[PDB]
Amino acid sequence: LKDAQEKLELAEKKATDAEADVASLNRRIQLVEEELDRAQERLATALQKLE
Amino acid sequence: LKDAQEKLELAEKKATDAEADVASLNRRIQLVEEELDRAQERLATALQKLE
Repeated sequence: LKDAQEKLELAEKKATDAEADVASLNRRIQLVEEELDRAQERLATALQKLE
Repeated sequence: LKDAQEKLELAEKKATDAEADVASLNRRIQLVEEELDRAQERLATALQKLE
């Protein structure tokens, strides 16, 4: 039981940290997508003014 | 020990799933980052053309 509970603890800690990493990466994805959209809009406006 | 092993299996499956999510989300992060880099390079070229 000592080994089994230690394995349980390590697996649960790893899964929780992985979930936190997933949430952080997803919010990073949405942030970078918003920045990309703003950059594309700026590019379009700049090209029109250039022409 | 039986319950501990079952929870170990569940926790390791969930952690592997979240690790795959991490891999996918980091791939998306890098790809959108590259697209944003291209967009900002285009923006810099556009400002140069404005000048």
